[PDB]
Amino acid sequence: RKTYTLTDYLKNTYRLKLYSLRWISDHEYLYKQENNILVFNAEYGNSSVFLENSTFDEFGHSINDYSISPDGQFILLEYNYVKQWRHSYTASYDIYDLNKRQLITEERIPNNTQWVTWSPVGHKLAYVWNNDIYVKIEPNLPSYRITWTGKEDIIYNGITDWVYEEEVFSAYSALWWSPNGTFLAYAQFNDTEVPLIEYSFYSDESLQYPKTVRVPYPKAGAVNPTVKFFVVNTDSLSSVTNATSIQITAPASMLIGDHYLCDVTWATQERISLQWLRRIQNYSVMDICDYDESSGRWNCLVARQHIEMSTTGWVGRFRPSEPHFTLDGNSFYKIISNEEGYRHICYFQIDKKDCTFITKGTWEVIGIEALTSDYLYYISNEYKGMPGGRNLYKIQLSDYTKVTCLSCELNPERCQYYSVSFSKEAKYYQLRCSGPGLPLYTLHSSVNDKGLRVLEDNSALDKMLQNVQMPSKKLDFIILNETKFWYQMILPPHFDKSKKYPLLLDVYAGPCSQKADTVFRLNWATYLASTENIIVASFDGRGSGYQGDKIMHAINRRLGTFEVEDQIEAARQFSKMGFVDNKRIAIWGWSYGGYVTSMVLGSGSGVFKCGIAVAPVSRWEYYDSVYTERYMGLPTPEDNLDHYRNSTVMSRAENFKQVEYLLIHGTADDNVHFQQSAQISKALVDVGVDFQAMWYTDEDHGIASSTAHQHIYTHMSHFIKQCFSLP
Amino acid sequence: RKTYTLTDYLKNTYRLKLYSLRWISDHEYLYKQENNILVFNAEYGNSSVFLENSTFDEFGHSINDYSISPDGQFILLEYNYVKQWRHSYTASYDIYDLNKRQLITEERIPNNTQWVTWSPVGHKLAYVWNNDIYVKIEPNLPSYRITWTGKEDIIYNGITDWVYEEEVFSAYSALWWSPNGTFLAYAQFNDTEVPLIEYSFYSDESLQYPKTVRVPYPKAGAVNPTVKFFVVNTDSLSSVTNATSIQITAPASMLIGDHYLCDVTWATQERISLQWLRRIQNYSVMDICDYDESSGRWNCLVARQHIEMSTTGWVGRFRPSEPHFTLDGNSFYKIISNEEGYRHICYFQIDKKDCTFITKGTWEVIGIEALTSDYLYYISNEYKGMPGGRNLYKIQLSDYTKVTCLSCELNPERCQYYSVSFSKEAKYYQLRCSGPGLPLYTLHSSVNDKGLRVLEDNSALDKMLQNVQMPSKKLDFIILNETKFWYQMILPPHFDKSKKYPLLLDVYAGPCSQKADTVFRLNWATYLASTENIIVASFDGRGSGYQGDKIMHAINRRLGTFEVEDQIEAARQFSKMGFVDNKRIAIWGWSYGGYVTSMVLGSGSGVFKCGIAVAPVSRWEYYDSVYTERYMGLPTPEDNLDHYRNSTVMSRAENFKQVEYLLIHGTADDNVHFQQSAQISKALVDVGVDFQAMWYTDEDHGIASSTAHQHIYTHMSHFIKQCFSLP
Amino acid sequence: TECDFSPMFKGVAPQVYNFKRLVFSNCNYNLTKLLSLFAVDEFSCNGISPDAIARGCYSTLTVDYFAYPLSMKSYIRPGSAGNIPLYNYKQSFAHPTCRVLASVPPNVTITKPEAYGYISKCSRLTGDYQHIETPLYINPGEYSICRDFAPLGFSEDGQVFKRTLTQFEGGGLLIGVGTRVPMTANLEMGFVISVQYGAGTDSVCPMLD
Ligand SMILES: *[C@@H]1O[C@H](CO)[C@@H](O[C@@H]2O[C@H](CO)[C@@H](O[C@@H]3O[C@H](CO)[C@@H](O)[C@H](O)[C@@H]3O)[C@H](O)[C@H]2NC(C)=O)[C@H](O)[C@H]1NC(C)=O
Ligand SMILES: *[C@@H]1O[C@H](CO)[C@@H](O[C@@H]2O[C@H](CO)[C@@H](O)[C@H](O)[C@H]2NC(C)=O)[C@H](O)[C@H]1NC(C)=O
Ligand SMILES: *[C@@H]1O[C@H](CO)[C@@H](O[C@@H]2O[C@H](CO)[C@@H](O)[C@H](O)[C@H]2NC(C)=O)[C@H](O)[C@H]1NC(C)=O
Ligand SMILES: *[C@@H]1O[C@H](CO)[C@@H](O[C@@H]2O[C@H](CO)[C@@H](O)[C@H](O)[C@H]2NC(C)=O)[C@H](O)[C@H]1NC(C)=O
Ligand SMILES: *[C@@H]1O[C@H](CO)[C@@H](O[C@@H]2O[C@H](CO)[C@@H](O)[C@H](O)[C@H]2NC(C)=O)[C@H](O)[C@H]1NC(C)=O
Ligand SMILES: *[C@@H]1O[C@H](CO)[C@@H](O[C@@H]2O[C@H](CO)[C@@H](O)[C@H](O)[C@H]2NC(C)=O)[C@H](O)[C@H]1NC(C)=O
Ligand SMILES: *[C@@H]1O[C@H](CO)[C@@H](O[C@@H]2O[C@H](CO)[C@@H](O)[C@H](O)[C@H]2NC(C)=O)[C@H](O)[C@H]1NC(C)=O
Ligand SMILES: *[C@@H]1O[C@H](CO)[C@@H](O[C@@H]2O[C@H](CO)[C@@H](O)[C@H](O)[C@H]2NC(C)=O)[C@H](O)[C@H]1NC(C)=O
Ligand SMILES: *[C@@H]1O[C@H](CO)[C@@H](O[C@@H]2O[C@H](CO)[C@@H](O)[C@H](O)[C@H]2NC(C)=O)[C@H](O)[C@H]1NC(C)=O
Ligand SMILES: *[C@@H]1O[C@H](CO)[C@@H](O[C@@H]2O[C@H](CO)[C@@H](O)[C@H](O)[C@H]2NC(C)=O)[C@H](O)[C@H]1NC(C)=O
Ligand SMILES: *[C@@H]1O[C@H](CO)[C@@H](O[C@@H]2O[C@H](CO)[C@@H](O)[C@H](O)[C@H]2NC(C)=O)[C@H](O)[C@H]1NC(C)=O
Ligand SMILES: *[C@@H]1O[C@H](CO)[C@@H](O[C@@H]2O[C@H](CO)[C@@H](O)[C@H](O)[C@H]2NC(C)=O)[C@H](O)[C@H]1NC(C)=O
Ligand SMILES: *[C@@H]1O[C@H](CO)[C@@H](O)[C@H](O)[C@H]1NC(C)=O
Repeated sequence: RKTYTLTDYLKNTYRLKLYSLRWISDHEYLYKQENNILVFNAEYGNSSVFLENSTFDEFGHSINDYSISPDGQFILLEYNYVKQWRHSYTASYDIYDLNKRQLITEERIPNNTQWVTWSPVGHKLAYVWNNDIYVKIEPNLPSYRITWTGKEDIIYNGITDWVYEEEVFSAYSALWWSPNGTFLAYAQFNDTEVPLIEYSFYSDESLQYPKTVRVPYPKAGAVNPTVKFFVVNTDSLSSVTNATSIQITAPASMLIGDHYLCDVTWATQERISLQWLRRIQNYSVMDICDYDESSGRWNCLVARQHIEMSTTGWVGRFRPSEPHFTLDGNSFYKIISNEEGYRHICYFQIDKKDCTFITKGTWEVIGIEALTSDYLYYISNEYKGMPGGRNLYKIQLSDYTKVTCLSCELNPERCQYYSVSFSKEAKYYQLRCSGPGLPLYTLHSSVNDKGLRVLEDNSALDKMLQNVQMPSKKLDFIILNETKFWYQMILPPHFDKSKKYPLLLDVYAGPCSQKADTVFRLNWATYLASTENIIVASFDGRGSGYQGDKIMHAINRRLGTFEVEDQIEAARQFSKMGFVDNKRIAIWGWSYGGYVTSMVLGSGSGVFKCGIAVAPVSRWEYYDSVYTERYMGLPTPEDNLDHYRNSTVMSRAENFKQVEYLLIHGTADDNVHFQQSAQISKALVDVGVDFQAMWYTDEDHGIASSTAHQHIYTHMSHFIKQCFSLP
Repeated sequence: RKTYTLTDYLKNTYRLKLYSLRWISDHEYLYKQENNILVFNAEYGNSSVFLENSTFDEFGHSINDYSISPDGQFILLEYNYVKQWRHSYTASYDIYDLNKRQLITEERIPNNTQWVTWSPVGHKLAYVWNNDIYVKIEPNLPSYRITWTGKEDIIYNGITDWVYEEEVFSAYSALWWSPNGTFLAYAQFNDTEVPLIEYSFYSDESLQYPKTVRVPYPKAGAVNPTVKFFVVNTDSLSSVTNATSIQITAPASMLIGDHYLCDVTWATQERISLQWLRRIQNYSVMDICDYDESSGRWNCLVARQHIEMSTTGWVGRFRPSEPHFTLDGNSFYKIISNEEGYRHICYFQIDKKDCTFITKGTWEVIGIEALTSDYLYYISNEYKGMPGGRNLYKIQLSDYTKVTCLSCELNPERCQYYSVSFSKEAKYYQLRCSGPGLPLYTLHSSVNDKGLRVLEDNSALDKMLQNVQMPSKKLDFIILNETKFWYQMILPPHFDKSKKYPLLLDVYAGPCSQKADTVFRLNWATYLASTENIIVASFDGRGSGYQGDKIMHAINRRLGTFEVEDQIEAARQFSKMGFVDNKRIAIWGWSYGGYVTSMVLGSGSGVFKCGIAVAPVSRWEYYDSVYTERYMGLPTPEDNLDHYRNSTVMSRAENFKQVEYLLIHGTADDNVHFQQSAQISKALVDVGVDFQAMWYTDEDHGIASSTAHQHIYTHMSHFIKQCFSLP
Repeated sequence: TECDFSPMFKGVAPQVYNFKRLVFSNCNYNLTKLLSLFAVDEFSCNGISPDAIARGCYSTLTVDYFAYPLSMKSYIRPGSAGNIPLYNYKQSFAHPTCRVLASVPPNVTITKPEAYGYISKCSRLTGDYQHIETPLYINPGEYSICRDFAPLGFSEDGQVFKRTLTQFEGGGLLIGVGTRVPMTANLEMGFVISVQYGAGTDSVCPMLD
């Protein structure tokens, strides 16, 4: 039959169909069928029309995105959306009064706000404009100003700077409503002393003089931004009185030196929890503070602090886990590594330092999704001992002995990677299977775990794919020393066990990452396997996780040493199956994958014929402070400067002489600056090694613009074709 | 035998030996041998030791260059040379008392001086430091400050800004001593409203943050720098007296709008001639002023002014010609266009407007080299009617019908390209032959044109090259309509006139320029012809010189229309001979040649398979003001904006579907900014056309770094080999 | 002789943590002046009454005065567990006390400092990984060990000062945090008055014939 061509990827002929719902109650959810918003009752499946299909909601501007108030009375509509960072963007907002007929035209939200959020209940609004926080109690009332210190690129009130957005919070928003909606907590970031990275932006062709973009960006060993934390009582706002912000001071053990705020979670209506982290990622602290009605301040008693310390490595996977509090708020559950180096769920009382583990075994609990008074639901990879699987289990609050799986037998062949979205109060939950078979979205009732109905099965996609030569996926393990390590291979269809197939290695190999799992993807590797008949392999090495801390922390303070050797070893063991051609082997990777690809090519093994690095990291002093210092500490002569200088790509530049290298980097990359690729090019030039290069002007780290996406992928495909001599 | 390989080029195995001398008197010159400096008598040839191998002269710093005082009493040593622009650079200077043994220790030239200059007589010193002019009457006395308005990037005293240096003066110096040295004239440039171009510099690997280089650079249609002109009596400065600078005002016809000054020529002491040229380059004014010592003012009547205007196009080749004043200073000869558009010598009295021509013919006078009391010596291309040949002639001042060629008959076969350097008072002159044979340096006496001795013959180089397969060079012309245009071909050794050779078109095709000549060169084309058996062709069409204003100005206000069409037509005409393969024609060029290559590739002719552009020009609105506005006028809607918009490369981007394009650009290019190639790449991506690119970090327009030069040429060689399927 | 109130009227008003103390023995005070130099907002007395300091003779008076915003009137209140008693000023309930929050009139010559301030956290952090917090709480009538980090006041609200403690001090990095409260139109002050009996053979009296 016909195969999956490159154009099929590029033109998205095979569209993955999703079923995204938003619970607005304990038994009803919204869904944008067509572009109108239907409301669905879970128990019967009957549907009605919440918002009618028409240009009436905005009229005159293309509608980008919308948000429904919790009470369903108002709709917030945004247009003129302009993305700036990964999560940073600006747009204009209007409020449509869904209650009777019309838009609200008085006291409209400004034409350049950076972020807008509803209260959890009611219809309050909080937005950020010119780095200042403004609050509207009612959509048709004038706004109340909360902050006055906002200043472009210097002070951020309620909004994150670049580094916190990208590496710490992984989200743009920096304000959190109270459960009842009375308190609004926010963070303020000061970047006065942060050095600015400057790069050229060319913009539209008609621009005569290129402009210089300056971004506050703390590199490894630079002055880090400072962070402060405040809360405001929204119920006390008055027209002729300045807003009052009560400050919450960081714990004493934390603010000795540079420190970061990890995340903030509301416990009860007047109880809050904050996670702080030392700059040297160890000794994380959870603080719990209660509102004092007599004293507007927040008293954080010493006995309610909880400490997290690591020895073999750093704290947490990427960030200390957020606690899930009980209804009363006097106890909670947290994911924490055990004495055997495995992550499990510990039950904490707010006044006790000792945690009682409720799960145990040679596996890791991935996440707590929902908490009731009698059952706790979680995602874990215990099933079949497969690190690349995810399943839903529930445990009784009373007796921890009883553990029941809710997804193990639902569809074993088509599902090993489950995710779940619970309704309010957890009467119902939607299950999403993203495992080996086509993704499947279903709805179930928690009361008696009965399957209710199939929401989305992608049946049309299955019928279309029945005429297409799809590849196969194999997941297995190889034993190195006294430990097994997992790997996956995308095999071309009609895979012959006797023929010699070429092997292309997709490598991210980043710490805590995982490239070998059961997730179904249709991407570039799929086209390679289907049309070009290339076996695409990925391997989990010694910083890869969901597997333990014995494996996870093996690369602590020695980045780029054990992972590279592990990739080399994986290739070597892959060599002796009859399906791998030793002469033609290549390693490609993106970002950190590019760094690993470059270091592997500079290893001198001679196994790999060629390699592609897309925006590779070249010298860890060039990267941002938080990410690098998580694994490497500070680059000072007394602490770790020796390993910083030794682990550069440039120092291995001469080893590139035997291999063919392809380097790609966008000029407007705000994440991995062009400087890294420029330095690699300089080293290769003055060592006299030939190579290929490709720059994409005005493109960011993701190279997500449509045309740039097409061009980069066809260029990489052409390069792979010539290197493997596929034509 | 051995062939001329890439290594032979890039390691410079075959080095050209030259003979550089500097006249200091009527009959003696210095010559730098190995480490010592010798003084040579012209009439007898006997030599003496001027300076010995004083390796201990700085005992710790290497002497880069040296400067001889006119009287020979002092020697100037320069070191710590740091190139800044094409001609601009900074260095440290020391003054050595040559008379017995000693260096000067008290009052020495500063570390960061931008320019240093001897007086024509005596041993006066004039230098520029921190954009300020200082004068030393003696080496061992403190300097007298002459200027006080010096301020970097704003006000330039005594030295040129970027655009004046690059396009107008072709030098950093902007100060001129009187012939007796009694007066010092200089210019002051104001660049307050000149826009700044910013580009990123990455520097050495250890630098964590890239720096931003900012240059005052007037793009097409921007505010040009203003110029003021001053004269100072060098004999009058005292320690207790501020410097007095008499300003010279521009002529009344010039003040109406923006204007340029072309050059300055001392017409005897007391009398000076200055050439101004309006922003629109179609009119120019030479003003002569006499100093009135009895008043101290410059009372220089309008009646002694002269004007030059053009109708077809601009004035001059790049600027109005240099005036050569008689001994008395009452008459002078200039190179100006005649009635039919050829440049010849016209004789001018300071008191009348009409000029009398003394030379005529269908040829061009390239330069006037010397004026005696009875004969005028000039270099012209009249011999053999070849615009690519240069010969020296003399004519009687009384009866100018007597013409004597000084180089026609001395060596017709080996030499057709001569340059000459006369001694003081022009008693002896050195002739330098640059092609088509090996360079030949000879010395002759003016009295009876008797050859004295051969200074350099390069005989050993010829004998050692005799066993190496050198390419051949053919020079000829073709006719299009009633007009002839010249071309040259580098042909592979043992060139077969019948068998099929591939063709590479080397193009610059810039206005007024000439690439078809008789000069012998060892360059990339030599290696390509020697090893890859590739014919390298060059062609001089409109509007190249030096063949009269008919061809010169035919391309006025029409850049990229007649030149590109003529290049395409030339390629088509090249195809029709039996020894060139039409399916295997490539094209490449540099700078303006890059613009030509981009335009021809975007034409859709289909005769070119693939092509390389290094630092190509893409849009004239991006380039500097002077160069473009000379040929295009101002980019304003009423004047020529439509033609500015109709001649951008990006508009032709889609037409690159059929051709393979390699784009190379240095990111630190200050002349052709990286913006230009970045926009080229952005357009090519936005039309989704595949191409190759490769950037060179921190390299300038010339890419003169040894390793960078090696890398760029080997990369281009690999690319052309691949495109042509040679290996 | 008359009681010397002059030190209270010279220089900037002291902060709550850097309060100042005046001990009166063998002197007479003019009540006419004290009635006019201040406008009392609150007179709060424990085991004592104002209508008895103003008409009786005592062996000793002790006045602790500081600058205190009226807005935080009850934070200083006795039996509160707020920052103020923990790190700034704890007045013994057993000591007879008449805590007075008042306001200085415009023409009275008491220099207004910059914005008010109080010590948010004063802690003796110690431990191998610096894990132990071990907060330090001032005993009644005792200045905070965090008094000297910035005696004048706090430059910006939420300020941190870290000073290593030697073994005599107890070891570990002493840590302090300070909070800043905007200054009002009129300087507002707090006073703690204590009367001591049988502490000598001379008395403090109101000026009377
Ligand atoms: C010759 O003329 C120049 C004209 O620039 C004189 O230079 C300028 O002289 C004035 C008056 O002395 C200087 O102003 C002074 O500036 C200093 C700054 O610290 C200030 O403290 C003084 O009160 C006064 O305002 C001015 O700066 C100076 N400009 C430069 C570029 O030096 C020069 O003094 C005259 N005489 C000589 C010594 O030939
Ligand atoms: C689906 O049908 C059920 C009834 O079978 C609807 O439930 C009603 O909801 C309204 C909400 O205002 C209540 O007033 C009624 O009492 C409910 N039951 C009855 C008797 O009708 C449910 O709302 C329907 N859902 C949708 C979205 O259509
Ligand atoms: C947001 O911007 C729009 C323009 O994009 C503003 O609407 C304009 O308002 C002015 C004054 O009434 C009119 O003259 C224009 O014709 C309007 N333009 C459009 C396209 O509607 C709008 O007022 C701005 N709103 C805010 C919140 O500032
Ligand atoms: C939401 O919850 C908060 C916290 O419980 C409520 O605020 C308190 O309400 C109680 C009862 O009215 C008062 O006794 C407390 O003094 C309030 N504390 C403060 C000042 O936060 C709030 O009223 C609840 N209601 C809302 C707004 O949803
Ligand atoms: C952001 O940081 C700057 C620098 O820390 C703060 O400005 C300084 O504040 C200190 C007091 O802590 C003064 O001594 C300095 O004179 C101030 N100037 C600078 C630039 O150093 C600024 O207050 C901070 N802003 C916020 C809102 O936190
Ligand atoms: C709330 O406080 C802010 C502090 O910035 C006040 O804004 C300033 O007010 C003063 C006058 O008191 C002006 O001179 C400044 O120009 C204002 N600055 C800004 C950033 O606007 C604001 O007026 C206060 N609002 C009140 C009194 O409710
Ligand atoms: C947590 O990180 C700290 C640094 O903030 C570690 O401190 C080390 O302390 C010992 C004391 O003997 C020193 O020898 C080390 O040099 C310190 N290391 C660094 C990175 O400075 C502390 O041990 C860490 N805790 C762990 C890993 O359990
Ligand atoms: C070359 O030789 C001539 C002599 O043949 C030199 O000229 C003489 O120079 C000396 C001084 O050194 C005078 O005293 C003589 O009167 C000169 N004689 C003549 C004939 O001019 C000349 O200097 C020598 N030149 C060099 C550079 O060696
Ligand atoms: C300057 O140095 C050069 C060497 O670089 C000397 O030249 C050599 O001189 C000796 C003795 O005459 C000859 O045997 C050599 O053949 C010369 N060249 C070489 C290859 O070394 C020169 O003599 C020195 N001159 C002075 C003035 O000291
Ligand atoms: C140019 O710079 C050099 C330094 O690079 C100066 O030389 C120094 O002079 C000082 C003072 O006499 C000495 O202490 C240093 O040891 C010298 N260093 C070197 C490398 O020689 C020099 O004086 C400067 N010259 C001028 C003209 O300013
Ligand atoms: C260069 O030109 C600028 C004009 O931009 C001159 O600056 C002006 O100076 C005069 C006299 O001081 C002022 O009245 C103008 O307001 C200034 N204009 C601006 C916008 O700066 C500058 O002085 C000139 N420099 C020289 C010495 O030629
Ligand atoms: C020099 O150039 C200018 C600008 O091109 C000429 O001025 C224009 O000439 C054209 C043709 O004669 C007229 O149509 C315009 O009205 C003129 N004015 C403008 C727009 O500048 C000028 O005539 C030229 N002079 C010479 C000596 O040829
Ligand atoms: C909304 O659009 C759908 C088609 O996408 C159409 O069937 C429906 O009738 C529309 N509703 C309206 C116009 O009310």
